Amino acid sequence: HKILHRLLQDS
Amino acid sequence: HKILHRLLQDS
Amino acid sequence: MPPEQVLILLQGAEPPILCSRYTEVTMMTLLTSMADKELVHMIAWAKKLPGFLQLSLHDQVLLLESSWLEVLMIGLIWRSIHCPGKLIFAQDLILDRNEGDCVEGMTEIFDMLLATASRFRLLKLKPEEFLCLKAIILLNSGAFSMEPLHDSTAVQNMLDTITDALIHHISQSGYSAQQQARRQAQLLLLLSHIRHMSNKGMEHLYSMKCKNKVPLYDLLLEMLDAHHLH
Amino acid sequence: MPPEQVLILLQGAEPPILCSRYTEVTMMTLLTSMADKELVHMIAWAKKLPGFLQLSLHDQVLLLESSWLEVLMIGLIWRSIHCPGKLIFAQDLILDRNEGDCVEGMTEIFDMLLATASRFRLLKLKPEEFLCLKAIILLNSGAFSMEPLHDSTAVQNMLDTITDALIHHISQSGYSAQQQARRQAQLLLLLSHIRHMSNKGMEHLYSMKCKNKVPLYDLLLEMLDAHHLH
Ligand SMILES: C[C@]12CC[C@@H]3c4ccc(O)cc4CC[C@H]3[C@@H]1CC[C@@H]2O
Ligand SMILES: C[C@]12CC[C@@H]3c4ccc(O)cc4CC[C@H]3[C@@H]1CC[C@@H]2O
Repeated sequence: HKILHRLLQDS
Repeated sequence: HKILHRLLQDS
Repeated sequence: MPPEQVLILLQGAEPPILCSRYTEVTMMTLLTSMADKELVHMIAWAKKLPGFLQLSLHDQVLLLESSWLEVLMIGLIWRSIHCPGKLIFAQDLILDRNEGDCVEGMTEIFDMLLATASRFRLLKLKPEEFLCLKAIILLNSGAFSMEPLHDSTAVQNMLDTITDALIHHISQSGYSAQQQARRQAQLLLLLSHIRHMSNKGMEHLYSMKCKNKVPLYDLLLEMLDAHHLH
Repeated sequence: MPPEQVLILLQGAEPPILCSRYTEVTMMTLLTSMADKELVHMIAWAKKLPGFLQLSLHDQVLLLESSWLEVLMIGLIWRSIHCPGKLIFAQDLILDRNEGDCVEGMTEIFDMLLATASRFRLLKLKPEEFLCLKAIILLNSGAFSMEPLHDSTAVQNMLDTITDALIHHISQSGYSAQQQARRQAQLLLLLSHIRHMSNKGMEHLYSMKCKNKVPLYDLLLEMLDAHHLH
């Protein structure tokens, strides 16, 4: 995973 | 000049 | 979903206006700082695009990984459309062609952006046109790199909805059926040059940081590493 | 000049069908040999394009110097449109994706060409469409690199005549006004990916020959040297 995966699964 | 200059000024 | 609503949705999805806060390291820090900050909001921008969230997480990262620099530069060009010989990265960060000398090879990249900016004026580019282009850039990427799209057709569906939105916009801008069909051509032909600057920007941003001169940003570096250059 | 005559003129200007006559050096020799031979006839092809000869000699070299690899690859892709997993460089020179391993980094470039070939099928690309694209490629280049165009508008005039020819062709191919205006979009969006492969091909062809492994051709090397890479 990445920070991209985090920012995309945010709200 | 180049070979391009020659081939362009050809016929 | 009708296209005229698509044009309003594209405007609503627009990221916020950002602000900032020179030698080689300073120039690079300032531009890479602005890139990382815009990268964060570009993630939010993509999510608001219709159908983007319905894609798999694997496809969402794929489009953003492939086009993030293109998306950045069209944004920088569009902010500088009405300021000549100057690149408007942020409202309080105004650079001209001259001070690119501080960075090796930078002054080369600035001119292609500035020429693309001066082009946008001559075409009298409109904001709706820019919104579709920047959106089209995101989805026209991920057509090869590599990696495959799980739902390649769903992305084309979103691409065709933005295509129809740009078509609709031009159909009611005061253009006859002769210049109507050609304005679309003149705008899409610009995408090749933007992609060209993308490959030049990626390669420049890779030589740096491999020269250990780019600050540690965890998002910017993840996006560069997503291309796996050598 | 009416567009339907432009479509016939583009067909008439087509270069002849060429023939040829594996390890790393052999693969590179064969492909660079075919490139140099096609480069010679590509000069003749450009001269036949309407308005090309009326340009200055400075502008004629400029468009060919900037787009020669793009023009080459769309030709190679178009010859391989109806042969899967295979690149048809010449009629008697048929290569598949597998034997690109002989050259370092070659197998990467083959896949983008093959994907662009498989794309052309799905779009059911027609010969008239390809002729305008390959022509449009030549003139859409020279929009930045660098070097300026003496008569930048004359080139846009020739670009708009080919734009109208491609538009005319689509207007009578069995497409409604909804898909008519979008087929133009789907074909022009391919130009970004082709330009991308151009930058990858140029950079690959530069690493070679700088590794002293590309045969001495005086035209091919003049065209690579025209980009002045490092
Ligand atoms: C990516 C670079 C730093 C960040 C720059 C930027 C930063 C922010 C932005 O909105 C656009 C651009 C385009 C040019 C980019 C530069 C081109 C080369 C350099 O590596
Ligand atoms: C330019 C290369 C050799 C010549 C190849 C060629 C040669 C002839 C042709 O019609 C098309 C192409 C496209 C791919 C090219 C190759 C890509 C990398 C290599 O350097």
